[PDB]
Amino acid sequence: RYGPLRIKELAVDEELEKEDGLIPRQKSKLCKHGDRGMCEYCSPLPPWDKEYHEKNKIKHISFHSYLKKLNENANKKENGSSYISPLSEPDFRINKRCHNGHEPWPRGICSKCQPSAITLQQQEFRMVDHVEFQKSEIINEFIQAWRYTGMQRFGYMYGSYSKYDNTPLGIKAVVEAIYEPPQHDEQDGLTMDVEQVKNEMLQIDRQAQEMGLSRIGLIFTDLSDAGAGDGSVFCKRHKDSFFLSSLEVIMAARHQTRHPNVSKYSEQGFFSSKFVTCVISGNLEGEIDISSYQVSTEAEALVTADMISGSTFPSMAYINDTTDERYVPEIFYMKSNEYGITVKENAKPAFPVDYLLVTLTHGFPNTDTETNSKFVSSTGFPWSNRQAMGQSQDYQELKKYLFNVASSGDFNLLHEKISNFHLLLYINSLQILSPDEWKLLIESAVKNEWEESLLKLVSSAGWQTLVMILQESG
Amino acid sequence: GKKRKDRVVRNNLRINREDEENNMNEVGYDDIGGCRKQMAQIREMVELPLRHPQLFKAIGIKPPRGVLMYGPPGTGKTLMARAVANETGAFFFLINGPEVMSKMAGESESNLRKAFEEAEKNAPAIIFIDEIDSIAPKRDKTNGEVERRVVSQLLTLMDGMKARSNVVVIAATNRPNSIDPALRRFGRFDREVDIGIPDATGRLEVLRIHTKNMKLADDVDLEALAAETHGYVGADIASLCSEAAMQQIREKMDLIDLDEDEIDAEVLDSLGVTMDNFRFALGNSNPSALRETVVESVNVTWDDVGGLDEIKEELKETVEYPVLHPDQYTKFGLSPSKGVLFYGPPGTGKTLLAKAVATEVSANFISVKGPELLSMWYGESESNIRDIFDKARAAAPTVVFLDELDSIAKDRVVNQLLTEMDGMNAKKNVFVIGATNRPDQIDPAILRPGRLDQLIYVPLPDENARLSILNAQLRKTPLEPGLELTAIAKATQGFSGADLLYIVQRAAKYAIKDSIEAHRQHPVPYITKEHFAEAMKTAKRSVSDAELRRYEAYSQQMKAS
Ligand SMILES: Nc1ncnc2c1ncn2[C@@H]1O[C@H](COP(=O)(O)OP(=O)(O)OP(=O)(O)O)[C@@H](O)[C@H]1O
Ligand SMILES: Nc1ncnc2c1ncn2[C@@H]1O[C@H](COP(=O)(O)OP(=O)(O)O)[C@@H](O)[C@H]1O
Ligand SMILES: [Zn+2]
Ligand SMILES: [Zn+2]
Repeated sequence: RYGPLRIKELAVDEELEKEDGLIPRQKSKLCKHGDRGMCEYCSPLPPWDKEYHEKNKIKHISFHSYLKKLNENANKKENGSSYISPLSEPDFRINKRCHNGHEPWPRGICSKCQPSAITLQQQEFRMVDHVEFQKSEIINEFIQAWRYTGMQRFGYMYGSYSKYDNTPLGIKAVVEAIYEPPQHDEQDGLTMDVEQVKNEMLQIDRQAQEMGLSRIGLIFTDLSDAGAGDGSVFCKRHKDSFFLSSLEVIMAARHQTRHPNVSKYSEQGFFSSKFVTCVISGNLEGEIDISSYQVSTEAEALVTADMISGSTFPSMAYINDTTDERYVPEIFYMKSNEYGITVKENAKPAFPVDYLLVTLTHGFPNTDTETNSKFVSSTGFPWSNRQAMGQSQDYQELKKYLFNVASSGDFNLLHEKISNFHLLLYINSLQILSPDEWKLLIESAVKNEWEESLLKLVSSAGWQTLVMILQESG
Repeated sequence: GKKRKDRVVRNNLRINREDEENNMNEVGYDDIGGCRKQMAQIREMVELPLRHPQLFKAIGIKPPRGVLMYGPPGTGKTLMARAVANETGAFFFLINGPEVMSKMAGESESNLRKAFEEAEKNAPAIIFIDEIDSIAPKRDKTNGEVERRVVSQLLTLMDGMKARSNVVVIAATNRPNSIDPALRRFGRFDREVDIGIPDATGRLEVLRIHTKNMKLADDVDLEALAAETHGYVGADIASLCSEAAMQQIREKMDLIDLDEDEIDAEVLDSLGVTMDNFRFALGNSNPSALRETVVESVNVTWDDVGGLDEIKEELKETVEYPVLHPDQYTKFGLSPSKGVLFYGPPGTGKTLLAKAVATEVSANFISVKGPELLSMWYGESESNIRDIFDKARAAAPTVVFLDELDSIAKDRVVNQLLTEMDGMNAKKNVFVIGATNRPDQIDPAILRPGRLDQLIYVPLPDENARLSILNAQLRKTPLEPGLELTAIAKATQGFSGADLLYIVQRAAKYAIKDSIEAHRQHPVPYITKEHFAEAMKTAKRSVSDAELRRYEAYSQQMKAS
């Protein structure tokens, strides 16, 4: 297209692209030159300088900085080319139609459409840098689920992305709420039919988009109780053990492949979904520390063409066998030894998954800053699908929870009770409220300057009917 | 005020302290002497595109980007570039070749790209690439993949900058052939500047500049030092000054104690450099510029060459009229002679005549002695015939004086010289003089038209020539008052200039011997006639009769044809 592709993407990408991120440096004591004129040590440091990152204890390079590096590496202006897209998502599937004179793969292949050997290697750029939980309650309730039932859990985490000043051109995913799909949790694992999950999540995500959220990851708990007097949990995931066994890696790769990130610098228009997965395991001590991870782009394009399956060894992923419709070339994984030489080891029977991951830094908002949480809620109306526990959404709980506040007034108190994510979802599910009335409800419950909108809402006949039936109902 | 600066005020305007004291940069045009031509060329190529770009827009031309600058090491190339950069008062990005080549693979290209991009950001800019021969060497010598990668990166960046940009690139190298040839085409390092050894005035200026802070003694005769020092590049002069200071310190060490950490200030006040210190430094100096062919600066006139009046006027007509009066040649459409070859017995003073001719048109001079030609033939020398002619072109007008040409022209070198001569630009005023003692032994191919076709015979001096030579040689030597040399001249019929110089040297040696013996036994301010008489008695003609007869027969045969 005679230049860079034309498409509209997230605002974070645009604003990051506008910046250049150069880190200025002052006159070094080793310079030999007048005030003006910078020689080699006084020049600005590019944002992708690996030395700075590894010197500041940052293990990855804030993907946008990687994009800047790639653009600088080539694509001279005014001449030298007609623009070559610098980013391309690797694809391993055999070209079903090459036809230099041969027939399709099932009964014929040439050397031009043969998937070349794949060299697994740890990725160097992580798309999303910092995953941030707005409030401790959001995950405290989730862990309380396990406390009460004892079984594991699993839930998507909606939220939005923004800049992250602490890292060069870094991004942070702020999670606002957690929604628990219908799943059959158990002592050692959890199970859930994919069809129901996707069907439900389609409408749930539509409603969330209407509210201004977005599905930005999945969080599951892998916790076991220790023998100490208090509540302590073993640390089964450390350097020696497996950080993430095969199956969770596979599921994360599938999820990433199904949540592509739209980008302006690829032929297809997408690259390396901004999807973050969080796991709760417990730190070296008995705490309930959390963690974050993200499977690299090669693993993203590796699971799509099958080629991987779980192995009885937790820390290693099995490799499948060649067959029609699935061609699996030799997989070499590259590591580094203590002598500073890269070694390629063939691992067909099984290979560790440490080369298919990048780790993110979890955290919580500073407790001495402005509060921009969408929802001051999540300690109230029980969450959606806690049928296994006693929690159950229904008229009676609404009557017990959100009746006395509305029946009198005190709108300041009411607002916080109306800004609860699951409450909004439930009332929308009832379908009592009219579409536009619900739209103004969400605009009042997820936005400031809400006095007039809240008054209008309580004016609309829909809310009158809601409160009347709620009071009448036991 | 000056140096783009805007008692305290005067010091600030240049009209911890250690960081600036050791960083006394901003060396202006007052820190360079003896290179007025090269400095003027560099300033014209650099300042005007940056200071006054409007002229080029008005006329509608693209100012040259590259400015290659090559010369013998230690001649102040980097200092000159730094002075230009500071005086222009514009952004400039240093790049030292060894540093760029002393980094891990995959980062030298990054440094070069960053340099060029940054210089582009803050236009106007001046990128000074030092020791460019260390990052873009000749292809054959360095086949390393990384070197080829760096060369390709540099070429790409050089090509990609020539677009509405105010970036001027200055490069320094020892020889014009060391750099890869690909960096000497259109839109690249095309405009070249050659720096030659300074002359007497240049050496005097350099000594004046260096010896401004030193506490010189009142008995300093810098003129004598300039006259004595020949082939001294600036670095040699600086080392000479350092050696003189060290010698003075050693002489004054008798009144100082090594063990004591402190040194008396009164003793320090007595550190005065004397002419003796400079003479000792000259004794210990080791100049090396002449080891390679370089562009000199001759100043001989039509007074050191006696006789040869017909030859003098013929050379004037053949050389000066083209250079000085190209209008008439263009009017008549006559191509000036491209060279001339001198033949005759050795010691007749061919070199003096060639140097005088070169000085007449006020042009530089290049000397290529026979041993250097032989070394190039054996391939064990840095320079080359192509390099010699490239330097001649860059320093034009010039006179290239090939010496002992019979040694090589009894093959590869002869053919290469013929190629260089034929490919030379006829219009450009560059002349090739040749010296030989065996004109017949010279390869006939050289004497073809468009080459050293002109033949000039240099005869042995006559009585008047001998008298003139004796008078000239004894200018710097005292003689007995009222001493006549006509008798010596007539008694020395058939002798050559070398023989006369040997006679004078032997007479002076006897005089100094007598003076030393008398002083040791302890008066002889002059050289009495007995010294010259004995020297004449103890000298012999260096030319056998047979060679003279064959030379005159060959000359007569040439005349007859
Ligand atoms: N006019 C001059 N010409 C030459 N040298 C000079 C002149 N004036 C001063 N110098 C002194 O001569 C020496 C030249 O050193 P410089 O580093 O410039 O040499 P160079 O051979 O051109 O350098 P490089 O090969 O590192 O580019 C310095 O001592 C400088 O002070
Ligand atoms: N007019 C002159 N005629 C001849 N020789 C001279 C004259 N003036 C000076 N000389 C001396 O003659 C010598 C000639 O040296 P050179 O040119 O190297 O050898 P040649 O003259 O045989 O080419 C010089 O050392 C110089 O001192
Ligand atoms: Zn610097
Ligand atoms: Zn094919």
